[PDB]
Amino acid sequence: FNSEEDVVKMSPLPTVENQFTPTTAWSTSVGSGIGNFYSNLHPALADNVVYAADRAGLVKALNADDGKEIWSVSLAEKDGWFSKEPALLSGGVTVSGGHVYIGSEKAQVYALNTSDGTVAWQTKVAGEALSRPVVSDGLVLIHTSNGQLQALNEADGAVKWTVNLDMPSLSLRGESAPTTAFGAAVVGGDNGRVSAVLMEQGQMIWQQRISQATGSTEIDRLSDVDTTPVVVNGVVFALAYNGNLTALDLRSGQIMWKRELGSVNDFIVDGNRIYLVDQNDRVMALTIDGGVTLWTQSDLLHRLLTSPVLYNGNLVVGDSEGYLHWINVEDGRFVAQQKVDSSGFQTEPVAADGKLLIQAKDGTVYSIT
Amino acid sequence: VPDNPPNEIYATAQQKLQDGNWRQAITQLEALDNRYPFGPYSQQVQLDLIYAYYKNADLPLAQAAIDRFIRLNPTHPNIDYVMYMRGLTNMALDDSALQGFFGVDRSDRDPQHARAAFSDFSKLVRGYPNSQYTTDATKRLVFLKDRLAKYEYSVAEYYTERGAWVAVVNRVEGMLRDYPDTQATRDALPLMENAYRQMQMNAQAEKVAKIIAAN
Amino acid sequence: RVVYRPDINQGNYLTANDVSKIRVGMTQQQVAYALGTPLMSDPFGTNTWFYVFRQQPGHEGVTQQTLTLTFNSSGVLTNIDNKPALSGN
Amino acid sequence: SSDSRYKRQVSGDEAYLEAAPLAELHAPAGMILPVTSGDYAIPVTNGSGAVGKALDIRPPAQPGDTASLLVENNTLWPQVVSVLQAKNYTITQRDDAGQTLTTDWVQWNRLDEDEQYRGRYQISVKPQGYQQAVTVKLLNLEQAGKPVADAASMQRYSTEMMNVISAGLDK
Amino acid sequence: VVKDIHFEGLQRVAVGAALLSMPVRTGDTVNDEDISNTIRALFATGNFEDVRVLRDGDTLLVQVKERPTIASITFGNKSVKDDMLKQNLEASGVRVGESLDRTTIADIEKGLEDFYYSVGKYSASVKAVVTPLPRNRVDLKLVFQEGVSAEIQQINIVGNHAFTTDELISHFQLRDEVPWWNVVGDRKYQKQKLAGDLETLRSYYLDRGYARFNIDSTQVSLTPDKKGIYVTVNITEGDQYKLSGVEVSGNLAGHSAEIEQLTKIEPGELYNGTKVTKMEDDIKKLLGRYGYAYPRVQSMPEINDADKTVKLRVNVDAGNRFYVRKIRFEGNDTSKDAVLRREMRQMEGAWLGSDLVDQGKERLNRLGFFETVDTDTQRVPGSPDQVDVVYKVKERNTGSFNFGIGYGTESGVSFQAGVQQDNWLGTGYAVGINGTKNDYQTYAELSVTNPYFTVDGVSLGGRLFYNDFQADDADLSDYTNKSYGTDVTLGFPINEYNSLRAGLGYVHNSLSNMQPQVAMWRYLYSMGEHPSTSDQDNSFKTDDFTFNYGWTYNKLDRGYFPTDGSRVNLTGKVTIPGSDNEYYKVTLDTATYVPIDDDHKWVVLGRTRWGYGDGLGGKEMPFYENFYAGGSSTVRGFQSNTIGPKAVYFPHQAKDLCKSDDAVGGNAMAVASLEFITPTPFISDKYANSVRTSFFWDMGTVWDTNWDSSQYSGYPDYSDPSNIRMSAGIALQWMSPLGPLVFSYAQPFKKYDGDKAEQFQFNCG
Repeated sequence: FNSEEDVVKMSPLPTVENQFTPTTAWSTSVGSGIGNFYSNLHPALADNVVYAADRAGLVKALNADDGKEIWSVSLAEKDGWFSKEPALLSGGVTVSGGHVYIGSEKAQVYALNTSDGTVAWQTKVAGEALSRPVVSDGLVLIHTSNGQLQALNEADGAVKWTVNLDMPSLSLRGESAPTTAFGAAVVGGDNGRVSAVLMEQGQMIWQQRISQATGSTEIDRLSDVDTTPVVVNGVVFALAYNGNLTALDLRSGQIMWKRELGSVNDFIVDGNRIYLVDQNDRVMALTIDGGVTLWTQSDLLHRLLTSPVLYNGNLVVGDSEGYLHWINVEDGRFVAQQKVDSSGFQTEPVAADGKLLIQAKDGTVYSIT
Repeated sequence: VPDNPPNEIYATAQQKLQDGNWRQAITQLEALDNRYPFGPYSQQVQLDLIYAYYKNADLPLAQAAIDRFIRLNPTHPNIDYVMYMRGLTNMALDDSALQGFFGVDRSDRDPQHARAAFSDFSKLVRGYPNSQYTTDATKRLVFLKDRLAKYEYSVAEYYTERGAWVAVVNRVEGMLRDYPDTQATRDALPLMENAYRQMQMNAQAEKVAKIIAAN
Repeated sequence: RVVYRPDINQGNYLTANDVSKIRVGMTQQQVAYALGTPLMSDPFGTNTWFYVFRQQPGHEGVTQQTLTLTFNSSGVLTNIDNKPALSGN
Repeated sequence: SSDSRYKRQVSGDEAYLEAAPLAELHAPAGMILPVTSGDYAIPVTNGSGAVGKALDIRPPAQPGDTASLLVENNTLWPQVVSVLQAKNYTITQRDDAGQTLTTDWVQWNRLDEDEQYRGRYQISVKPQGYQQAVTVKLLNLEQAGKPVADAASMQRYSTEMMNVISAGLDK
Repeated sequence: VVKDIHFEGLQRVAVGAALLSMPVRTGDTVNDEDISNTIRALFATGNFEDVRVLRDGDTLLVQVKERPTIASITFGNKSVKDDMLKQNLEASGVRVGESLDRTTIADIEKGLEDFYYSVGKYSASVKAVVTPLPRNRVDLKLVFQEGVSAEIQQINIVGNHAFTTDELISHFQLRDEVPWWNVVGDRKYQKQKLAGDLETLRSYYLDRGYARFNIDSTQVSLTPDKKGIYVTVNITEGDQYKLSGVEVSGNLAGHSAEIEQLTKIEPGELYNGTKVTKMEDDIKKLLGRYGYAYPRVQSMPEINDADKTVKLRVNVDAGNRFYVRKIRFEGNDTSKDAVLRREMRQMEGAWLGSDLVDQGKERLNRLGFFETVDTDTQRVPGSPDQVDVVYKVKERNTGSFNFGIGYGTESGVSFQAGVQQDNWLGTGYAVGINGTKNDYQTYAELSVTNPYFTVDGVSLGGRLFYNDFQADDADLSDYTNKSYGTDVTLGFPINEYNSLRAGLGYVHNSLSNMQPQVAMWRYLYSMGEHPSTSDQDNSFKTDDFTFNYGWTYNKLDRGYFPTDGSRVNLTGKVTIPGSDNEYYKVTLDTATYVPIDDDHKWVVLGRTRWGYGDGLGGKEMPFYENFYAGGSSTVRGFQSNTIGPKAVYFPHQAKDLCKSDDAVGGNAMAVASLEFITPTPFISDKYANSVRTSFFWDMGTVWDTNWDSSQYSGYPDYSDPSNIRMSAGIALQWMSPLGPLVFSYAQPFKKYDGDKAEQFQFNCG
C-alpha cells in the first residue's frame, strides 16, 4: 500500500564544461535552516557582513570575509512556552538603518539590532508575513496570506495603516513584496490583479488583470514569479503573477505589450535584455520594447531551479542538487558548472559588490569565488 | 462473445431462444442491444429481453427493463402487452416462496407486491377495454382483491385476540370501506360486533347486528 | 395465573379539565381542534364521534372513561354523554 | 426429453383461475354502509379472451394486423418479384399488372411445428408514393390444416412475410 | 428549381432527416447563401464533421463526413475507479455508440485532469487515441499517467494562546506526519475532511467557555511543485464565559418539574456548548416520549461581557399528542405477519410513545430473524395529529438442511439425514430433526417448540429421541449401549427480560458389554449392582422420570452478532422420587458483552460455563451424564472432549491398573473465556457483516469430586481442580450463505499430561 510511485522526470545534467573554474571560498553554517519547507530565507549583505537566518530559531552575524561571527543570538523565546517556540521564520531577511527586519509565520516582524541582535521591537500583524520586508522611507511593508499591505513605522512598528485585497480559495505562496517608486509602491497578488497604491494614507490608484480564467479551470498562473515587479522611467514590467509578461505605466497602469506565453520566475533589467526563467526551467532573454525572444536556452527543462541573478556578465541559476550553472548573456550554453552542496538549493542567490552568496538548504552559505 | 454486424447474431439469439434455452439468448440479446443501441428494431430486442427475463426468473431486471421501455416511448401499439407482463412480474414475485408446496397459505405475508400488481392490472384494464389480455387481468384482479381482504382480516383477528378494541374497530371499518364484497368482510363482521360489545357501546353493536343479520 | 402482561391502552387521550371546555353549538372544527381528532368515529348512520379513554394496566382491573358526543347534519353539536366508569365487573 | 411447451405458457399455478365470486352486500334498512370509498373497484368487462396456460404470452412480433413499416425509395416490383425467388416459393397467381399478387400455402418453421403453419398470403407491394408497400393481409392460415385466424395468430405470421422480404431486399 | 436535395450514405440516421435538414427543397431559388446554409445545417446535425454542397441548376450533389461511431472505453488509470470515469463521460455527453470527432480530446483531457485535481493528484497526463472500426465505430484508447498526489507540509493555526497547535491537531483527523514509534496506520491528504475538522476545532474551542470566538478566515496554498500543500486558519479567542441560570418557558403541558429538573445547572460555572445542545435534545426526547413527538424546541443563548457571563434562554412548545393510527411492516417474505407483530409495545390506536416503538424494535431485533430492522414515523397526509409508524425489515435464512447417502467400504448403508429450521416456514416456531443409520449404530432425534402457546408469552415444546449405539469398536473402550426417552417443557416470561421454565422428562436406559474401569464400577457399587470386576460381560439397565427447570435472562443487542448487553442462562434438573437414579445437576452460562468504540466495531467479550452433580443420598450420579469439554466452544486448541480425568482400567484378560487417554468426564466443570472483537479491513463492508473475527484467550478445567486417591495413591488426584488447561489464538465466524461457519486456530500452552492438542478446528453447528 506504499509502493505507488509514478511521475515524469527531468534532464539530469547536460554537457558539463569548464570555461570557468568555480571554487568555494568559505561555507559557514547557521544550522537548519529550511529543511524542505517553502520560504524566502535569502540572506542579505551590507558593510562586508552577511546576516543569515534559519527555519525555527536562531539568526547569526557572519563577517563577509571568511564567515566569522559577530553575534549569533537566538530569536525564539528563551523560556520555551510550548517547546522553545519555533518561530517559523519565513520572511526575506532584509536590512536597513542601524536591523534585519526578518519576517515570520507567527505574525511577527522582529526588528533586530545590527549592533548585537537585541530586538528593537516585536509586533503582531494580520496573518503571516510570508513576504520579504522592504524599507521605503522608514516604512516597511508586508504582503501577507490575508492580502494586507500593513505598513509599519520603522523605529517602533507603529502600524501606519493596512489595505485589504482579495484571494481565491486555492492559491500559491505568491507574496509580492512592494517596490518603492516616488511613494507609489506596487505589488502583485494571489488574485492575479496588480494594484498601485500610495503610502502616506494607504490608498490604491489603479487595478489591472493579466491572465485567463482559473479556478476549476486552473490557469498557468502557477509560477516562481518574482511577484515583486520592477519599474523603469515611469513604465513597469510586472512579470505576471501568472507569467504572461506585461508592460505598464504608473498612473494609468495600462498594457503596453503582452508576451502571453508562460509563467515567470524572476527578472533582471539591464539596457535592453530581460533575463528570466519561465515555469519550466526555460531561461530566456527578451527586450524592453516588447515581447521579443532574444534567444531561448532550455537545457535544464523540467529540472526545477531557483530564480536567477546577474553577476558581472554571467547569469547564474541554482538547482535542486547543489549545482551551480554559469551562463553567458549570449545564448546560452553553460560557461561552467559546479556542484557545491548536496542537500540542495531553494532560495535566491543574492549578490553585490563582487561578493556572490547563497544559502543552502541548511549548510547555508557558500561564498563562491 | 464473438462480434458481428447485428443481423445474423440477432437471428442466432432468435434460434437459441425459440429452442428454449434462456441464458444464452439472454446474453446474445442484451449484447445486440448494447453494441447497437439503435439497431434494426432496437426495441424488439427489449421486448424479447423482458420476455426472456420472465421465463428465466430474472424478476428484478425484468421489472427494470419494463419501466425503461415504458418511460422510453410510452405510446406504442403493443404496450398493453408490457403492462400485462409487469402485472405477471409483480404477481409471480408475490407468492414466490415455493415452500407453499408444503401446503401453507401465503395469505398472511407482505402484501405490497399484491398491491402493485393490482394497480398495474387496473391501469391496464381501464386503459384498454378490448385488448387481448383483459379477461385474465380481471380474474387476477378479483383474486388479488380477495387476498388483500384476507390479509387485513388476519391483522384484525390478531388484535381481537390481543384485546386492542379500538384497533379492531378501525381495521374492520377500513376493510368495510375498501373491500366491501369479499368473503373476508362477510366473515369478519362478528369481530366488529364483539368489539362494540366489549366497550359497553351497545347501540353500535345493534347496528352491526342488523347488518350481520341481513346476511 | 399471574405471569406477566405489558400494559394495554387505547387512544384518544383525555384529561378531566378540557372536557369542561367543549360546549353545545360549537363546530366540528372547534371541537376537533380542542380535543384532537376523534380516533373512533361513527362509520355509518348519523355522524357522531366517540372519544374513549380506555386503559388496562394488566391484572389490575380495566379503567375506561368514555365520552361520545352527538352532532347535527349541519356539522354542529347537540349533545354529549359522560361515561366516567364501566359498570359491569 | 421435455419440449413442445413451457415456452408459450405463463409460469406458475392456475389456482387463481377459480377464486370465489364477488357477491355484493346485505344492507339492512334504516342505515347506510361505508362503501363510500370505492377505489379498489373492478370495472366489468365482457372479454372474452382465453385464460390460464391456454393463454399465449409469446412476445409480440413486428417488422395487430400490419402496424405498417415502410421506407421510401428506383422501382421495386420488377425486382421484388424475384425477391420472392430468393426463396423460390409458390404462387396462387402472379400479377405483374396490379404490381401485387397473392400466393398459396407458405410454411414457416419455428421450434413449434404444430404452431408452424403452411399459410397463404396476399402480397401487397406497390410504390404508392413516396411509399413502398411492404405488407401482406393474411389469406389462409390453418393450424396445420385446422383453420384458425385469431389475433396473435394473424399478428405473428404476418410478421414473417414482413421481414423475410426486407431480408429479401437487403441483398 | 432544384431537382433533389442526394445524401451520401447517412448510415446512422435516416436520409429523410437529411431531406428535412436542407432548406433548399423545391419552392425557393437556390444560390450561394443556400449552399452555405445547407453547409450550416449539415454541420448542425451533431453527427457530421465535413459538408460540401454542389448545385448544377436543378441538380444538387453533396458530400458528408462521418463522425460516428464510437464503442470503446480503455484504461489507463491505476488508482481511481473507472465508474466515476464513465460518469464523467456521461456528464461529458460522451458514451458508447455516438458520433464524436477528434476535437473533444482536450475537453475530456481537462475534464478528467480537473477531476484528479478534486482527487488530489494535481499532475495528470492521460492520452486519448481513436482507432477506427470498419464503418462500424471508432475506438477511445484512454491511457493514463496520474502523477503522485501531494502530502501536506504543515497545518498552521494563527492567533491562539489558550493552547498550542499540536494538541489542537491531535484532536484532528487530517494529520501531517506519523511517527513509527507510534505509527497506528498510514496517512494521506484529502480536501473533504477540512470542513468537519475545522468545525471539530470550533466545537472543542467552544467547550471551554470561549463562546464568542470565530473562525475569521482560512486559506490553502500549494507548492509550485504540486507535491506539498499548506493550510492556515485565523481565529479570535474571546474570553471565558459563565453560565447564569436557565430560562425555560413556553407551553410545557405541565411538566416544569421534569423540565426544570432536566435543566439542572450548577450555579455559576463556565459555559459549554455541547452540554447545552445535549440538554436541549434531551428535553426533546422526553417530551416526545410523553407523546408530543413533534415538539417546538428552541434554545437561544444570552451573553454579557459586562461580566462575561451567559444566561441561557430556552423557549419551547409541545404541539399535539397522540398520533398512531396504523402500524405496518415491510419485508416479511414468508414469515407471518402476526409472528412479528406479537413482539410489539405500541398498540395501534393509542398515544404515541416513542420509547415504546423503540423498545419494540429492539425486542424485534433480539429475536434475531433478520438482517436489520428499520423504523419510521412518517406523518399522515391531511391529518394534523396522526402518524403511521412502519418497520422496515430484511429476512435472514437460518434453518439448514442436509442429507448423505452411500454404501461404503464394507457394509455402510448410511442414511445420514438432518434438518432443523428454527422458525419453520416463518410459521413462528422452531423444529429440529436428525437421524442416522450406520451399519451398526442406529439413532433418532426429534424436537419442536411453539414459543407462543398463549399470546402473553407462554411458550411450549416437547422432544423425544432414541439411541441404539451398538458401540463395539473392536473390544476396548467400546461400551455398548441403548437409550431413549422424552421430555416436555413450559416456558413463560416474568418481566421484560427474565423468564422461567419447568416441565417433566422421562428417560429409559440400558447397556452392557463394557470394560472394567473403576469409575463405572464405583458408580455401580453405589448402585450396588457388585459386578465381576475380572471379566467384561457386565450388563445393567435403568429408567427414571425427571423434573426440569431453568431460569434465563437476556438483554442482548442483536440476534446473532451481538455488540452489547449480556445473556445469562441456567438449567436445573433433578430426579423424582420413584426413579432409580437419584441425583441433580445444574449448569450456567453468561455471554456478557461490552463495546468500546461507539461505532460498535470493537467489542470485549467474556463468557463462562459451570456445573455440578451429586447422588441424592446413598447413590452417586450416573456417569452417562458427566461433564467434559474440549475441541470447540467448550475450549479451543485441544481436541474434542479430552480435558478432565482419564479413565483407568483394570487388568486383555491376562494396583494392577493402567492409565490411558479416555475423557471419562467428571461432574464439575468450570470454563471461562475472553475475546476481542475486531473488524476485517480487507473485504467489502457490505458483504462483511456476515463475517466476524476475534482473538481470544481460552482457559478452564473440569474434575471429579467423589474421586478418591487415599487408596489410589500414585495417580493424578483428579479430585484436585487446580489443574487448569489453557490456550489462546485466533478464530473467525462466517454466516455463510450455506449457514453458520466458524474456524479457529490456537496453541494450548499450559496443558497437563496426555492433553490431546489440535490447534485447528471448525464447526458446522
